[PDB]
Amino acid sequence: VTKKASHKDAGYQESPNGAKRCGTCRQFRPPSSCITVESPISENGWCRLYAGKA
Ligand code: SF4
Repeated sequence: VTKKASHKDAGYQESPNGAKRCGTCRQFRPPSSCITVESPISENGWCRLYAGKA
């Protein structure tokens, strides 16, 4: 079964970046998954590969 990108390979941190977090993001998948990144991921652990969407 195919794997996501690691939170590491996605450029993540342990806190939000200003306006941007996980939580809902443009890409978050509650309670602990992501559409960019592997699970378990933090509900505030923002990644650099998150979607450029408005
Ligand atoms: S794409 Fe990145 S910032 Fe967005 S929810 Fe997933 S890990 Fe977080």
